[PDB]
Amino acid sequence: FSKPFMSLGISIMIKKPQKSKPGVFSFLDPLAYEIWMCIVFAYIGVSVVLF
Amino acid sequence: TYIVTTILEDPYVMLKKNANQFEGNDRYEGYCVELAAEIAKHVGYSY
Amino acid sequence: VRKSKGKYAYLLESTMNEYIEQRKPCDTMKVGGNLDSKGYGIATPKGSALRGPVNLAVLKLSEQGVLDKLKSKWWYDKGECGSKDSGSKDKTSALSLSNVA
Amino acid sequence: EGYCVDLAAEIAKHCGFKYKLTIVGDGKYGARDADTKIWNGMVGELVYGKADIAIAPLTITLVREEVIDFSKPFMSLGISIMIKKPQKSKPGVFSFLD
Ligand SMILES: O=c1[nH]c2cc(C(F)(F)F)c(N3CCOCC3)cc2n(CP(=O)(O)O)c1=O
Ligand SMILES: CCCCCCCCCC
Ligand SMILES: CCCCCCCCC
Ligand SMILES: CCCCCCCC
Repeated sequence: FSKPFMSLGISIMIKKPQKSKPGVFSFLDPLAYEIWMCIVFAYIGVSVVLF
Repeated sequence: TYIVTTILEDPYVMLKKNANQFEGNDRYEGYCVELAAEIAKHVGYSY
Repeated sequence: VRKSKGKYAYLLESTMNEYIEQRKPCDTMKVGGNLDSKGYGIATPKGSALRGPVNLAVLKLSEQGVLDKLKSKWWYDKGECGSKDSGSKDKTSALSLSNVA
Repeated sequence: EGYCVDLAAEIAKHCGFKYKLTIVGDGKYGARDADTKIWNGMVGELVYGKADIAIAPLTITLVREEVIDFSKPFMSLGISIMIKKPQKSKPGVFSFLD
């Protein structure tokens, strides 16, 4: 054998994480869709009762 | 002359396109091919 | 690995990992350093006069910065997806505009 | 007792021989003299018959392989970069716009 002309080693290969562009309505994530609708139905319900 | 062996299924030695136009070692292109040419030029022997 | 999407971490050599990341559609990347240490090398029949001058030529090419040039040419200067945005975009801690779009 | 000491102790085990942990009196490495054209350090000691082997991190190159037959490198070096640890900088004015 001659002198090593290139060094190497056992490396790890994982899937490159994408940019993960958030959705347009990403701000509606902390509250579920059921909560947002129930708020609107409770909003109109309180208004009619108040009237 | 000298007889030199190498492997093909690797990114080091590959079969360049249009191999029918070329012939012999001129058709084979790759990183390992350039290394063999530089070593043969430094030592000074045909292969 | 490309189909697992962050579930299968293949363990291969360094040179094959760098080539499959650059000279292929770069949907995967290499992370971390080498676990063990190996080394390639050209051979010569046992007891042949083509070992001394050949070994001196390999050390001469590696000293003159030739092997580093050939590696950077075949691994980076000829990649499939290339080096898009070579300057690594730092992770902005501030909130983006698309999050409240 | 260190890295090269343990390396020599392991080499002498697989290759049985009598060895003495001598230390070079010059403390230098292989350097060709300008006008004298004589080596120094471990290369100068091995070229003139002072030691039997050199268990030390000698950087292999062309100027040294022509006079001393090296072996397969047990470790690879690299010209790396060192910097201060990225500590938390002093938060200046207008820090509420973060
Ligand atoms: O064969 C060689 N092996 C060497 C090994 C080391 C280390 F192992 F890191 F101790 C160092 N150092 C790095 C920084 O300076 C202090 C000691 C110098 C080496 N040198 C001199 P160079 O060639 O000028 O680098 C050689 O010649
Ligand atoms: C998640 C789809 C419905 C979003 C409704 C948001 C209502 C906001 C005012 C209560
Ligand atoms: C972090 C210090 C920023 C200072 C900005 C001064 C701008 C003056 C117009
Ligand atoms: C699908 C939900 C639509 C809500 C429109 C706005 C109601 C106040």
